[PDB]
Amino acid sequence: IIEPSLRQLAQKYNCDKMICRKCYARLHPRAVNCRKKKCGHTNNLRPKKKVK
Amino acid sequence: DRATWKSNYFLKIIQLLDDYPKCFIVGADNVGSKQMQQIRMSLRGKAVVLMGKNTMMRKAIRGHLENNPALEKLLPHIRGNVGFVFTKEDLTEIRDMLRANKVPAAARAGAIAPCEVTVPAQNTGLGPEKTSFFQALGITTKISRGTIEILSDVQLIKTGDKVGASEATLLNMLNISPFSFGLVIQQVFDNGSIYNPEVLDI
Amino acid sequence: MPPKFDPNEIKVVYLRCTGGEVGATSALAPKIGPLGLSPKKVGDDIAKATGDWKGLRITVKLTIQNRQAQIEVVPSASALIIKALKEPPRDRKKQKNIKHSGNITFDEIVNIARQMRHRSLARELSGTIKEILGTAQSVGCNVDGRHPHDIIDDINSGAVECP
Amino acid sequence: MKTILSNQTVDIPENVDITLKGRTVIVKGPRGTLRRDFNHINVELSLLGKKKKRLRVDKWWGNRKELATVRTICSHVQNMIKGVTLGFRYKMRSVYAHFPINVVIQENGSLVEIRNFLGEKYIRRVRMRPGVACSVSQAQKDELILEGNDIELVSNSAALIQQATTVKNKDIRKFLDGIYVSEKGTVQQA
RNA sequence: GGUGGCCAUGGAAGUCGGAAUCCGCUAAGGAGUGUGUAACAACUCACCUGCCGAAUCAACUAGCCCUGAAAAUGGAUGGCG
Ligand SMILES: [Mg+2]
Ligand SMILES: [Zn+2]
Repeated sequence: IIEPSLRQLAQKYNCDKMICRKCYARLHPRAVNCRKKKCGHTNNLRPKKKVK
Repeated sequence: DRATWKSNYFLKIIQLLDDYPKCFIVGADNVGSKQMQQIRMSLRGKAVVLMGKNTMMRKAIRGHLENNPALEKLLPHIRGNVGFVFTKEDLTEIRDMLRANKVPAAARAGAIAPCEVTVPAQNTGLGPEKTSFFQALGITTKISRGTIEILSDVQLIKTGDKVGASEATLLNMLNISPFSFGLVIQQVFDNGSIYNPEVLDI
Repeated sequence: MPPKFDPNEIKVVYLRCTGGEVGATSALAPKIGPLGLSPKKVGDDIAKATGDWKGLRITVKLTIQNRQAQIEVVPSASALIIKALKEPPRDRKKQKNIKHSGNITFDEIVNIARQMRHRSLARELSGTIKEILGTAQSVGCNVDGRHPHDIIDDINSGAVECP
Repeated sequence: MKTILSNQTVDIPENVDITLKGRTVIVKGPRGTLRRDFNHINVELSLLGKKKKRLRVDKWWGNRKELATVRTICSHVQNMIKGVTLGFRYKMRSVYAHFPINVVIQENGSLVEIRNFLGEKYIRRVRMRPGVACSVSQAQKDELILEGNDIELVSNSAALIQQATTVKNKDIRKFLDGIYVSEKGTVQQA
């Protein structure tokens, strides 16, 4: 259907990401602070939910 | 931890540098924790394997003891995953030979060393045609009933030449197992001597 | 086995645990023993007779596969004999006081215990196993009037008799 | 706190010739020539190394947030050397479940045409920046190769087509479709 | 590794949870940070190594700027700026 290494490529671009608990912005997996000025670089971060 | 224990490990290495004059420098680039549990008990009657870290550059402080000059030739070999195996009874090679067990093949691409690798003209035994690894390089092959054969032979890669990725994956599928001097031995020390594993020192 | 389903003298090992009487609630080995000419009932009820006569607290079970014969030996585990070195069995159904009773003293019986530990420990000559299997205690907790907390420190026996 | 001085030297190889017009470096080697101004960054570009061996950037009496600008110029220059000696080669692979992503280039690069993404009728067209030669690869099934010299021109063209193939109103945790940058490499390896 | 350790079996062999609970190989591996897996595995993290050459790390505290910060005729540091 979709080959494994090809899949975990697009996963790298769509899935493994931290997300701001404040402003829902999408960040890379090493993030400890957010980007946005609107939330205030919160650090209330949480992984993107892995689809079941 | 590691203010008194660090000063403890210094006392265990300085003891094996004086008590045991026979030193075996081994390299363990690939190893498992259960693998050494068996090597220490398959050589328990003879040897004592001592594994350390960067601090193995402490032979200076045993040489700083105003006593031993010849430990300066042990300087250029404390680098790249080096640990020591001191033994009392080691007479000569006769023990060093019985240590070489089943250890690296696996022939990675980008390697150089051992010798002129040959593939004797024997029936491979792989599945049907499967000749894309023979045809990409070029060797006369024929399909006898079922399996593949090689109806000629020459040396694939010579000494000093690089091994490509396709000619390395084909040697691992044929079960031919060259290109390795891993967890066996690197450089021996015995009474200020300089051994060299270009073949006289065994 | 290798190329085309060729058995050749079958002698294959498979290990199992959790021995009650035997089992037989429409359940045994399978996924390993259906394919391999072994049954689910006969080779199960024969696992009783050998894993019985006071084996009824959780055991380890190696069963050697000959053509359709299952050799049901009981290989002793390190903490299963120390459970069998207990004040001997209250089995099931009242026992009701579950499994942490714990005073059995195993003085020279751990010595026999660390003797019948076949080849498993890659061992220093019992100067340390007398503490390895002496520190794996939650039930017994020592020779008649002590704790295993203070046997870890000493030990004044067996060192030069085991080698 | 203002730091009195920070600097960093670039090791220019022997293939290339870098010659700075005050603050605008120009870099010419085998493949071509590149240029980049820096009349926003307020540093001293010296060419101290002789015969030609060192591009040395100073900053000077600057504080925390400008001392950071020292190395980012340093890297923008090595990327310029690595682009005119070897050249960048971004590879991107097409991923999909059912509808095959149907790529075809149309001038030399300069027009990447994508049919049948998620079955969509609307044919997506994507220009390339000047100097970027897009090309459909071989020795792989669903794979483009973007070549050129400017890392800046090549990698945003890659993003231009990576961002053109995005799904709307779906769970992109499941619908993992599109053309994604798979390998940031070079043209010649040496 | 001793190790399907013990409790718990509904599965917890390190890992829903808990009493815990230490040795061997030791270099170093917590009877385990987690990913998850019915459980493993597989992966990973502590811990320890291989490479590199000198400053690095953590918790607090305060100054300024940002977030918190949404109202209705257009709009007010007095204005320009
Ligand atoms: Mg919807
Ligand atoms: Zn945010």
